Amino acid sequence: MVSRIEQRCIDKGMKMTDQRRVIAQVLSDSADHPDVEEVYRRATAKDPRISIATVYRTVRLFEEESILERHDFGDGRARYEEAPSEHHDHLIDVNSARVIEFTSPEIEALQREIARKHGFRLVGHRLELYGVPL
Amino acid sequence: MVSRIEQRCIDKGMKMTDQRRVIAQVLSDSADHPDVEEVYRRATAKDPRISIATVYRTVRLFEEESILERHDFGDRARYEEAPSEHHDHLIDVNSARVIEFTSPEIEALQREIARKHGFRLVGHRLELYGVPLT
DNA sequence: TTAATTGCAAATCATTTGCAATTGC
DNA sequence: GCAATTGCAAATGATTTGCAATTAA
Ligand SMILES: [Mn+2]
Ligand SMILES: [Mn+2]
Ligand SMILES: [Mn+2]
Ligand SMILES: [Mn+2]
Repeated sequence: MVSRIEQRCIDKGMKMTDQRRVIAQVLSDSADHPDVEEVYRRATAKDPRISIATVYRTVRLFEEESILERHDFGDGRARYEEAPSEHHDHLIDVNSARVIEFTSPEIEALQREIARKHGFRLVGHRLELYGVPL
Repeated sequence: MVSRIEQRCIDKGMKMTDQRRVIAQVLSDSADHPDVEEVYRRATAKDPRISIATVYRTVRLFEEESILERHDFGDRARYEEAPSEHHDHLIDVNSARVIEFTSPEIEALQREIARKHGFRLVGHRLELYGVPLT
């Protein structure tokens, strides 16, 4: 039983250490959007072998190899998730900072349209919605 | 002698100083979303009687009184004078240029998304990243 | 075998701040 | 004068890195 992230690391050629074994596990099982501090605590939980730097290094390695997506919702720290199958954007509840994920290709179309109407091709974007519940 | 951002500061009731008049002058001149370091380089141009540690306190204070709006783009805080109309940003991954835009449809699809998710939309961030069309 | 990974300081990068000097109003 | 405001320079917090030992292939 290898985590979906672990499998991707193997197929990419990466050396599989004990600490990389767990950090992959952690981020394959994380439903939310943990920060480096939290990915550490969760990894350090499943085995006290890992250090902080290893987690910083490993999460940067993964993001560079398109395994994780980085996020800077604006908390002073960077947050990560396992690269999903299809692109989604993020709805953030300004009351609890819990996160809802949405799609809407209609916006995605309009974005490309807006980029084209300025001389540009769209290489990347970032859409955060902030809202209170009813 | 007087600047638009300096007059907004005299009306708000702040103690006007040589540097704070210069920074108010520099920020009135620019329209390129300059970050703190850049504002420093453009500030000393008018009067070098300013140090780096104050540019922060000024740029932060201005943001407090709502003179400035803050953008933590996808990488160093950049700033601009509080626009009269809301807009998003198209950032050039090819150069320093940054393009301002409004798409009422997007703003409206945003609202529909918050609504159908049982949210009152209280804010949003949008940034598009483009290369010149090849 | 042997090049990549780890762990731990020490070192950044951007921003904040403690405090002695020093303005403004 | 007096409360507010500058200026270093030393703290800051989240991130990176240099280096010697370890470890995966
Ligand atoms: Mn999107
Ligand atoms: Mn997500
Ligand atoms: Mn918008
Ligand atoms: Mn703008």
